[PDB]
Amino acid sequence: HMVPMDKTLKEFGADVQWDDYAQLFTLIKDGAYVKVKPGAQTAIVNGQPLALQVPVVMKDNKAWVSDTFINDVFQSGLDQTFQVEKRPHPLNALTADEIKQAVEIVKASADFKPNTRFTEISLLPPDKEAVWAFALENKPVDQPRKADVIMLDGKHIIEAVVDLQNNKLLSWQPIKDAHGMVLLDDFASVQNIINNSEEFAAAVKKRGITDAKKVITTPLTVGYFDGKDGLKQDARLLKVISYLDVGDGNYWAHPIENLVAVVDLEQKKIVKIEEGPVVPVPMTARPFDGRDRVAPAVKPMQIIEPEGKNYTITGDMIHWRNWDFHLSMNSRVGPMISTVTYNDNGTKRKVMYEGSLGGMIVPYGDPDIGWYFKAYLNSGDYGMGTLTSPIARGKDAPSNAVLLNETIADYTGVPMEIPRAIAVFERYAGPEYKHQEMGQPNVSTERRELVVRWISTVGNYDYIFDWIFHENGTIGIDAGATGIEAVKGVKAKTMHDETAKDDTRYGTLIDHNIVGTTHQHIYNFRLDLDVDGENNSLVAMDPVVKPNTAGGPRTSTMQVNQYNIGNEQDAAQKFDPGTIRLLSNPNKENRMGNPVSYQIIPYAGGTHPVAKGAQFAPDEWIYHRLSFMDKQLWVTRYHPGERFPEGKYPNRSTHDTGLGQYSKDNESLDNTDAVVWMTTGTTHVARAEEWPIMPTEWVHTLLKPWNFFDETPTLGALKKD
Amino acid sequence: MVPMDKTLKEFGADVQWDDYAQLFTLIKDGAYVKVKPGAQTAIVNGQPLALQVPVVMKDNKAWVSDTFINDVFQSGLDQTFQVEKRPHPLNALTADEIKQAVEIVKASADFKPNTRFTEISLLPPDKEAVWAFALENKPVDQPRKADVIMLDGKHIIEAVVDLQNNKLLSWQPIKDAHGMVLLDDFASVQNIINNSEEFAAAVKKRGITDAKKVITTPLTVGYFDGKDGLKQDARLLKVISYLDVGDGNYWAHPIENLVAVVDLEQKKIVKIEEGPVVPVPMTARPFDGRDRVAPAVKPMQIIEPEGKNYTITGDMIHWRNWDFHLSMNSRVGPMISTVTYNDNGTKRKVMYEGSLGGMIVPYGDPDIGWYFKAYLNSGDYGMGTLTSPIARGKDAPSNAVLLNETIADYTGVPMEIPRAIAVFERYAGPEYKHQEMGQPNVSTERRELVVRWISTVGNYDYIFDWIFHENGTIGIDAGATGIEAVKGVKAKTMHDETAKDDTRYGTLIDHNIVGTTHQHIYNFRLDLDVDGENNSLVAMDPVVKPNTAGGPRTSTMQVNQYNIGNEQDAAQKFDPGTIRLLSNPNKENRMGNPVSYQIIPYAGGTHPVAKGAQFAPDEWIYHRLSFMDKQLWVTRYHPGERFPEGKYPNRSTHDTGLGQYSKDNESLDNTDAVVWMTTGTTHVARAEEWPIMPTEWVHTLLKPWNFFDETPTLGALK
Ligand SMILES: [Ca+2]
Ligand SMILES: [Ca+2]
Ligand SMILES: [Ca+2]
Ligand SMILES: [Ca+2]
Ligand SMILES: [Cu+2]
Ligand SMILES: [Cu+2]
Repeated sequence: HMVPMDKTLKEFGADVQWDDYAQLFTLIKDGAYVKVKPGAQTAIVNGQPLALQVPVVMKDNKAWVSDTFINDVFQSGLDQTFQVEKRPHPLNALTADEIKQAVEIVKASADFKPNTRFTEISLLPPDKEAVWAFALENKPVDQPRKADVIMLDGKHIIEAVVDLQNNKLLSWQPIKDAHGMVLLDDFASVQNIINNSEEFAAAVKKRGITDAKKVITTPLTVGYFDGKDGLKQDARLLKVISYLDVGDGNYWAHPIENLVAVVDLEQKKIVKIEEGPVVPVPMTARPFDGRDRVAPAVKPMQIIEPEGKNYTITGDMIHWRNWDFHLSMNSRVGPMISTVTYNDNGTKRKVMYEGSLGGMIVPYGDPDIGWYFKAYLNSGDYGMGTLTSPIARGKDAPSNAVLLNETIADYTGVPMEIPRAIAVFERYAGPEYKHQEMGQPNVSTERRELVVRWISTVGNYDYIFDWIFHENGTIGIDAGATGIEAVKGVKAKTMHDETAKDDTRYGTLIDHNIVGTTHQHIYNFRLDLDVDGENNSLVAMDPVVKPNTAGGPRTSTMQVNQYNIGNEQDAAQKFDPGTIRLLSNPNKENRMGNPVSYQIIPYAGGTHPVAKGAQFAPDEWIYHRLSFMDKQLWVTRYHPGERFPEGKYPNRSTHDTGLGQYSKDNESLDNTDAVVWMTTGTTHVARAEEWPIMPTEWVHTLLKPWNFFDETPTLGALKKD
Repeated sequence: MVPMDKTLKEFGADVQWDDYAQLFTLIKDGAYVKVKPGAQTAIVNGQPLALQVPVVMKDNKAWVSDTFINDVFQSGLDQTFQVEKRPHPLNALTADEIKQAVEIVKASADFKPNTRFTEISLLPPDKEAVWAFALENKPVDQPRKADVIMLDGKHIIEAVVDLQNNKLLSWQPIKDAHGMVLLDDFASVQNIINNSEEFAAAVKKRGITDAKKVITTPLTVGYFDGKDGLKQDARLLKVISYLDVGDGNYWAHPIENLVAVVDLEQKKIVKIEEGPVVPVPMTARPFDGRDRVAPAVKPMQIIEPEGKNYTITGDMIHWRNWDFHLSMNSRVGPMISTVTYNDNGTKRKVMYEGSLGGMIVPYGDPDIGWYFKAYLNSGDYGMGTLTSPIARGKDAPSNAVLLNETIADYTGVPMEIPRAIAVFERYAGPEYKHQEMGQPNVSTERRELVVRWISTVGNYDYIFDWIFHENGTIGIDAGATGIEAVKGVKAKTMHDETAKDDTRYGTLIDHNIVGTTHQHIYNFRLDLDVDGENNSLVAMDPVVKPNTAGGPRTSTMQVNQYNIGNEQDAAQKFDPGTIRLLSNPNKENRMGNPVSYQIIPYAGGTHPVAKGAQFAPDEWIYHRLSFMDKQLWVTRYHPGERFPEGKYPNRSTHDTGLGQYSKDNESLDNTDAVVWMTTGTTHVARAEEWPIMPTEWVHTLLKPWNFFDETPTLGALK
């Protein structure tokens, strides 16, 4: 029997184009580009013919296909984009069965407790050396597949390690004073606790809210203030900021200002309610989904690759041109790019062992009750990988992208598949190079970049990260920010109102009674680069103007001050875009005797004002707890247990357990396994163009080969010799 | 009948045959055509077209009527280009006007026999009249006038012609001004070197056996208050030489420490400077792929089957809410004019005129063949004249529309530049997005319209992109590629004796070759008229201040806002951590905030950033080109102040550019301002950039700031 072609293909997620003049259907789904004419006994998949027992049937203007059409066509094998991995890569993320296995093991322990939750269940990484031997020498990793299982027992954190290969518990270690991150059920609990609160309902009523059932809460970490906030350091708490649901799908546009509840999660109750001046809730409808807008007409534009892609995805390994890397997912930080090599005329040279987002923070600068403690450590306290936002095909990624699914463990230990978790796409990026010598034939080649894109949404903000692989060896890392602004309710409608001046001291008036409170977006990337080997050194090249001592008319010259940076303490610094910072390999040189290196550029530009550091006085606790915010460049000695700029357990942390801690012993960085950390941020002063919803704003970072190669990397294969 | 492939390719269209669907897909600029063999009709940009003669297959070759191209491509179904019945007042001089202007000056008794023309361009009506035409269709009632700058030998003369009335209005010799380098000067230099026995003897000394393989390159000499020993009244050019070894890349074979000074009027070398002898680097280093084989790549296309979202009428481009005029100039290239943003049915002013103002590539080596090296690309060589035709699909994406532009050559004869500018729309990630937990996703794609121009001067090729975002932002990016200017040195590796001295002013990027450090400094002249003529420059500096509102916080994030009242204060360094707005103090958005545009001179770059001029304050290039040391400049609008480096920068003795335009320190309060953005890079070379450099980019941005009342891309309310 048969099924309706359009409805089915759409369900399946494929793009369907019908050409009435050619009597042809063009279907696109990831690596598959298909053409099929009604009644034809064959279809075309990526330029190759595929026989069809049951042809597409056109009946009274509707197309119908066999119930096996989707599988016969899309899983035929003519689309070679994906290939089966034969020997499992040691860095492959835990499978669904491994996740379940790890959970059964801890649950089999005499200490496991019933309400125990899982903040993170991830692969315990094999030793770096073996992983490289597997990637470069294909040597098997004879070390048991293990898993780190971080558990939250009520409010207590416990770390356990399970031996997946032998199915047994290796360690069970409680971690004192550590608080666990915010888990999904905490959101529902806060909403429910607020809904059952008699006092809160009364506080809300005096603030002009009739139906307390329309109040939407949002859970926020309280941070640490040495008690000045009057909060017990031992309790598992969350502060709650509320908004009113007016039915326009954007409760964020209706803040109930100056009302903050403090909820104790173990106690399941509001332990404190801070109330400030009453501010009338902004009620005007401000939808961002277009319900009240006209859909403008736009002509179609598609980027197509009719014969398939230039890259191949074997299991989780991606091969594209000279690049080879492994791509996996972690529930905390998202995507992890591993064992990155660049094939230099037959030899795979190491570039990066492991790269991923280290952590990020969005701190506010308003001192009022509903804002003084507001600082979001999105990955650390919320879990960005778990909050991945499925890619909206053709909108969040170009129409020629391939969308990957990724699996991780939810907070109850059950496997979870995030659909369209990461997008992979090749794109035209202008001329790779060009030279039009006068009177001679032109010379130009196009530039191609391979992009790996991932989006994660935490509350009101959506963040986009692109890991950009340039064909010429350069690696770009861009961070985009969009979503809905966290706003403050104010009495002024315009800057001509009496309280205007005071209402906008900490932010711009972006709408009537609405202020986009100033804040920063600070991202940090953990890049374990291994420049053509493990042992590297940090080198500084500062371009300078020096007096001319060679004679002739010039008074000055352009020279460079080159010097090594021998320790972690001196490597932690601000980044001057006018200078050059290299991670060199003092053991290997290019054809000219120069050390093979990678130039590190933590600041390659951005569309919002740039954050010069943390916009906090040096005596602020957030400033003290999180030193990674104030420096753009950090370099530490490799250690398998140092992966977060903000530290492993940042919720209500009392001291820097991150980059401040990783560099405190000021170790030597001379000819050793170094790990680069790049911090780049923006200082967001709002404007009306960003409300009700903000247009994506981007920040760029870059890693460029510096004398890593001996000539223009994309000139091509040498014809003679 | 006539062969399709042959005819179509000669026409410049792309031909795709699909055997499975028996369909030909033909593409050229905005025309996207589909035609099946034997079919009585074809499709042009999604619309049906009756064919007089069906396409016919003859021995597996398709044939079409001799009128096919005309009936199909010029059918009228391709609406990309529309007829302009009332010519915009900024339209560039046409070929007929150029020839007419030239005949008017030649009819004068003051015209001399071998006079050349450095520039023949339109002399535009007053700004007011042009805006009135763009916004109210009011006719500019002033005859078309042309500025005709002549070079008589070495003497510059400025004339003005009235094109309507066909008469000469003025003829004014310009005292002390030196003319820009003209194309015939290139041949004279090479020829003068060829006929120089002294020179050939110097070349022989340096190991060159065949003086006929010597390639000269002409360079302006700058000004050193006589320290260079050159006469200020003489039209001179210095010459740097290379050896042609047959690899198509003479740049890779410098003849170091040999410089000749040529007097163009005397037509002879007037001075030869000789430094240490350095063997010419000889190894073949082609950049054209003659010695290479590219890896096979699966095909990729960017299709727009229904045609483009933009329309081109004359030179007026309309796309989404934008409207602007695109014209060409021989000195600075493209001019973006009368830019308005259609805000819910009402066209609001954004920019009267924007274009590259000028640029410079100053070097940092003091030696004989480098100390005076400073390329004023547009000003001394003419970037519009040297435009490099776009290589379809490579220099610009495959869905681009390539425009042809016309200018006058140095002899006054119209010169049409094929594929002079590329226009193309491109996907640029999500316009905005919000995925509220457990709710339907909301995302829209971002589209950017790019206007791309490429200019090549000697060894460097420069790419300029004028980017219009749907949300009102305007981006201006400049890319740099080409062949690096290298110095011949004795060291082959950093392990050789002279290596350290050889690399004191640049990196050793190849054996015996050092890419001498230098900077790339661009300056954009943007006569922004934010929602009107009268604007003011406002500074917003984000700062950390002590908390005085109570609570646990010790500090707060606040803004220090203040106006910049004069030209002198407006000439400043740009801190990317601060905000700079060109605001209209007479109009406000719904929230009572002054409608403005945020000026960002530095939005990013792939090469190290130039924080200013890498020259001591007493260097002559420094004193002559003040624009190199400040990233932001704002001056009072004046019709004859268009170049950051001065109108006549060749051997200029002082700043006639931005230093002169702002010298008077005028008021910038509620008045017609002109913004100048200087953005540069400091280039310290690497091996990855030789023999040909991968394109490096810099970005600048102009963002609407409380210009609108909400997200500009949500759409009109139902
Ligand atoms: Ca350390
Ligand atoms: Ca490393
Ligand atoms: Ca203006
Ligand atoms: Ca002035
Ligand atoms: Cu923000
Ligand atoms: Cu350069």
